[PDB]
Amino acid sequence: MRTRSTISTPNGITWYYEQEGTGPDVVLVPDGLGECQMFDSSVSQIAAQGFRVTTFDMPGMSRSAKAPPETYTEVTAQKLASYVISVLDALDIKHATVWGCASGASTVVALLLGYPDRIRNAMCHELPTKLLDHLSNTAVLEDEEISKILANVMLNDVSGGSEAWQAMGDEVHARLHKNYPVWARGYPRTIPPSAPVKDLEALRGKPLDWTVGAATPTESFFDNIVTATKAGVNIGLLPGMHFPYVSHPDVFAKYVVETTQKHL
Amino acid sequence: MRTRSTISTPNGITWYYEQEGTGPDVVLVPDGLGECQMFDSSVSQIAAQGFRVTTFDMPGMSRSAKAPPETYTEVTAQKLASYVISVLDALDIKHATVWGCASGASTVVALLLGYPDRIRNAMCHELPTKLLDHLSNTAVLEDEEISKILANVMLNDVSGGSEAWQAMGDEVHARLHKNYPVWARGYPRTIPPSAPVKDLEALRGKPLDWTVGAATPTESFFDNIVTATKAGVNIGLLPGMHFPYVSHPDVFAKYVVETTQKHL
Ligand SMILES: C[C@H]1CCCC(=O)CCC/C=C/c2cc(O)cc(O)c2C(=O)O1
Ligand SMILES: C[C@H]1CCCC(=O)CCC/C=C/c2cc(O)cc(O)c2C(=O)O1
Repeated sequence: MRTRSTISTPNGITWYYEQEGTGPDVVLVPDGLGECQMFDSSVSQIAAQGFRVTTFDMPGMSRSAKAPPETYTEVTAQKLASYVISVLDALDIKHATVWGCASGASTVVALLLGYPDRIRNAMCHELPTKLLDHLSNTAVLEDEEISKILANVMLNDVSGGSEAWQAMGDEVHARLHKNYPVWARGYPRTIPPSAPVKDLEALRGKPLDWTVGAATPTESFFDNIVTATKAGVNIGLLPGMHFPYVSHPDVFAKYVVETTQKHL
Repeated sequence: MRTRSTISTPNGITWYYEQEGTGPDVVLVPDGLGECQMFDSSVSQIAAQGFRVTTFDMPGMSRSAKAPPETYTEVTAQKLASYVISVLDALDIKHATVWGCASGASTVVALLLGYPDRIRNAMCHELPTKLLDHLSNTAVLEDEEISKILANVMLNDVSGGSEAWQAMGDEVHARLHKNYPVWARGYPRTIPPSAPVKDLEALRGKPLDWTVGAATPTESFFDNIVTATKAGVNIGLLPGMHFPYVSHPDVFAKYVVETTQKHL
């Protein structure tokens, strides 16, 4: 049975969150769009293997929208790592395996380096380390223009799975619709510079499993592959692109379960 | 003024070849389809920076079809390298800069390791090191189905630019049509295990520049990025996919020129 509820943290945030299962903690951190319904299938499938899975909407996004402005403007990996630790504190999760894509990826690595005592192991997928102009320039349009542009980028360019992306349903797309402008304004200018991978030695011998999408163009995350190799970090591929928990839920869960078991 | 001629080597091959310019030798080795017209405008552009540029159809392909069966069956990088060195010998090219994509990449790296006195510097692009079943399963089909399958794969999947591909013209496309069957039977099963890149340390500190197509799916040549990094070899991107010299002649020619000038 899944817990769906909210919990507030001292930093001003009311987090919407979900929990299923018993066992060691696995925490699924959203990409920038902040929407945890994307993990819904996987939450069950990972739990069914003997884990306790927790996920949540990110500050300012979807049902965690009650939050002060600093938590969704000028966002950095260190801010987000701070927020996440706070919700693990409130939920009394002492030790956690963490997964994260994009700004979640930067976040999980930042958790790993910053809170080594809390983080049993981290999976990072497609960590953004470069300023992208076709993303930053979206922030100075109308909100409704940005929602139209980015709903299309997600759907046709980076879903990795158009049908699956669409099958998430109207409620999810209505929430994402409101997140697109918030994301555009708070994330793509400040997340890349914050990437905690500029120090290779801090990376080395850490329980970190990095992945990039099989179908993503080689240029988008080429730098991830070079970085993980220079630091001896395990680096591999998942099917799809930016959202393997959406396009390939079954392979995603198996991957989380199997990487988790390896570090238990 | 391009020389367009034929020269025979004592291993039984009559090569169709092209030469333009005056200056240090730059040799452009085709991909597995073996067709040198794909280089046409880059030949001119590179030579106009002070280089003699030579290129050639590969044995058993296009206008170099007059060759004994061993040169186009069970093909390996060591075999191709040995053929290329035989045509360089015939053209009295003693010290060459070499470009190669795909099996041509395997070949240029095999050239660099095997003939360091002969090779000023080597540029390899998208070097195949993995068995791919869909390529391999085409050998068993009838010539015409192989041509249909592979013509489509090149057009829609890996060209990096379908207009540029189509614009090669009917003559080129009719020589490729004959080459697909020859290529399917001779190359995909035996080229990858011959990849000369399993000895990382022999690549270390060599004059080698490796590239991958910016738009190629990350999975296709992820392994190239790993190997070059482990080995210290310069790795970067060219725009497009498997045929940068068709889809982006200008960036391609400038890249060959710059990289060559680095090694003079
Ligand atoms: C929202 C999602 C949309 C993905 C939209 C997209 O264009 C994929 C390109 C890869 C970059 C994603 C990204 C980059 C950043 O600097 C910060 C981020 O939070 C993201 C990110 O989360 O991407
Ligand atoms: C002909 C060209 C078609 C390119 C067709 C294509 O599917 C691109 C996939 C990358 C592999 C190319 C390749 C693989 C091998 O094992 C041997 C080869 O000679 C090639 C190669 O040359 O690819």
